[PDB]
Amino acid sequence: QSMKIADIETFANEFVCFVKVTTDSGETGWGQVAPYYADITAQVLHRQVAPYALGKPALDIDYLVDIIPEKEHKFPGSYLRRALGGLDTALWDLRGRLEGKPVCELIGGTPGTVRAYGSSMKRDITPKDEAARLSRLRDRFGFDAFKFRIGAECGRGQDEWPGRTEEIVPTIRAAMDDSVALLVDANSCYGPEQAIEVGKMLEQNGISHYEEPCPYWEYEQTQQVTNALSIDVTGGEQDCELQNWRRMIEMKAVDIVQPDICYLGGITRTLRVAEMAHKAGLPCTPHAANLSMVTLFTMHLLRAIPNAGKYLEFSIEGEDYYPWQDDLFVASPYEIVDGKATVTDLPGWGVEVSPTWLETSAHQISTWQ
Amino acid sequence: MKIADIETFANEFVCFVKVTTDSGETGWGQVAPYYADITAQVLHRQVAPYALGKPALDIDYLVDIIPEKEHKFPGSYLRRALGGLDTALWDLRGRLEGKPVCELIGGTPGTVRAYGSSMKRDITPKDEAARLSRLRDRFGFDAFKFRIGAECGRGQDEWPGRTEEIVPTIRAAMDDSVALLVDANSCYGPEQAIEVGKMLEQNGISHYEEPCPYWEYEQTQQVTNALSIDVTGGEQDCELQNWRRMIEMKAVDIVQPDICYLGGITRTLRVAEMAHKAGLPCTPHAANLSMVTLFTMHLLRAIPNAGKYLEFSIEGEDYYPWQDDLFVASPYEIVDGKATVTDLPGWGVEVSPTWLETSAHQISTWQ
Ligand SMILES: [Mg+2]
Ligand SMILES: [Mg+2]
Repeated sequence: QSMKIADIETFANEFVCFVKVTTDSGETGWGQVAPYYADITAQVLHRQVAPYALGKPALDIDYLVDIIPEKEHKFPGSYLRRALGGLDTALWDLRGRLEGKPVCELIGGTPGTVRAYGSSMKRDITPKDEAARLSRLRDRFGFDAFKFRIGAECGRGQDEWPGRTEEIVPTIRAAMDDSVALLVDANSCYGPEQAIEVGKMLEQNGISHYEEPCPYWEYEQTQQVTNALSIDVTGGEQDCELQNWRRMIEMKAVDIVQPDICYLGGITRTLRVAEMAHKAGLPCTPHAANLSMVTLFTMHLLRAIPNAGKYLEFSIEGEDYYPWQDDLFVASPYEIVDGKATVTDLPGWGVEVSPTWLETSAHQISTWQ
Repeated sequence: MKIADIETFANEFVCFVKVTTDSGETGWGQVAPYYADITAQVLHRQVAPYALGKPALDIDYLVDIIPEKEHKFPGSYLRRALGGLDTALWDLRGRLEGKPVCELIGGTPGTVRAYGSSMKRDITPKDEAARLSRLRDRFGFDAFKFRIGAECGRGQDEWPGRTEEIVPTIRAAMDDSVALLVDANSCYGPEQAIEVGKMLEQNGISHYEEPCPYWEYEQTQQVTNALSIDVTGGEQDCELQNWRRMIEMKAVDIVQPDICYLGGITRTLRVAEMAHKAGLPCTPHAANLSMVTLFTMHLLRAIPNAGKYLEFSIEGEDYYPWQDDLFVASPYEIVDGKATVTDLPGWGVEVSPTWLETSAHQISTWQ
């Protein structure tokens, strides 16, 4: 008898939901679904994911991740994939713990360090404040790459306020030495013509990464931008469907692919996207926008994949922006030294969810009958 | 007129939506069936905050902007919740103007030819032949759809030989004036799909629905290109950019959006219009007798490229126990094989108070 999945448990609040899997012999692993409306994701997982997993071989993640999107074929898109990513990440943890190895080792890497870029999420902050803040971060933690925001999120061509973009790009560049890589993200702001003009201005100021210039669901628009520019154009964080990834990569719509491990549905599906990209010659620089487990999943992936991109996205926002990210874990795995994060040799994900966070969570369980 | 309150009334299968304006006018619609109590929570948390306080008559603004406000949730549930709001706002306008929804969208009250649509793979070919003959005798249907293959079957039939037998068995049981349609529900790869479709063509079948994984447009396109029988699809497609591509590709002969899975009337009319420009008929998917069949009836009374018939589920209580007693007066009477859109304002139905009383209710109110 191979180990079977006996119980699937969730521990949630509106923001974050952890997933705990237990086998019929008592071994466990912990994962997490995508943050945001996590309490709803939890319900989807019990209702639409768990019925297909209970009683199944616990080590056969490929079966589950392959079959459940077809069992629930009337539900294409985000919520199902978010729920599946919780089960997948918990199962990889379970395996790591069984084998006594970190997830990066199971998927072909080794523990060690990863270059991080400090990622700013605010469009609210003035250019001068953002330059100040990033400079202080560079001094304190040693970051040698940063990402800041331009345009307005799905802004249909409009900036956050008049002139913010023209100001911020050279203000940050001025504050930072040429040894510091600068990245920007437009959050689907521009049509292609405008996106190209903005991109030529980025190229005048030593910016090296241009993320989501156009509505992300319009591949042709993005492809027009990639083709017209020299700056690397990057995208993919909201793309949760493998057939969509195959199409984006066939079209070479971007220079760099940026799946989000939780939005895409877990490590297994992310590894398939990274391989598709590797076959086409494209680096994979995953999206990780907060300090829930999404960052640590990404750290393990970047230690492993042959076409890992240049750095880990590492959110530098504090408690005003992500108050729900504080005290998720017994010990933070996110200490940065000399601009680098570290994957340790601890088994599985190598973290423990805070008992203080768990006491107050909404718990739900599905058990194999 | 502004949207003051958005209410849902749900169980696990069906959730109705009631919108009230700040001057007290109301309209009723429905989200897509299934996990409907999860869809209700999505509606309150991710749709209603963008609608409260907004002009009640401007449905275009809402259905256009909400998918962008919630761009982190591409896919089904957001769209299911949006269709609840859209259909209730169309009923509200219909009631305000004293007109059925079909008149608001350029059509007229009247009849629609229906096809009796079987959902079962369980049933033997002879039993399906018997049940359908009986339905033709009783109700006058002159078209039927039945199932072949297995749902998302990866090339396997429901049991060996079911498909080879059912196709000629139903064709032999039905007068030549009865049209026969099939649905493979994503069973086949293209090569197998072509071989099956060559058999359908030789056996008087005239409509071949979803031969391949719906998500693989190039596979379906290969089948459409190899066959003479009309290939059809679209019921799970809820993204307009995906519809654009499907149509531009001519991946199918006939598009079959589902008004509720796609996100309501305004969005389905955009799809229908994209199809009309590419010269494709639109024969929407409607698989149960919740309000989705009545929405489709009004759309087919109005759209210039309406396909041949309305999909009309012929399943009973054993398959859809949850659809009984939804409405005070059923809009679903069939005479001589046809459904009827009446001149009653809006959708022309009222949700049963007996169903409402046991529903789970939730409200979002403009502050
Ligand atoms: Mg981004
Ligand atoms: Mg169908």
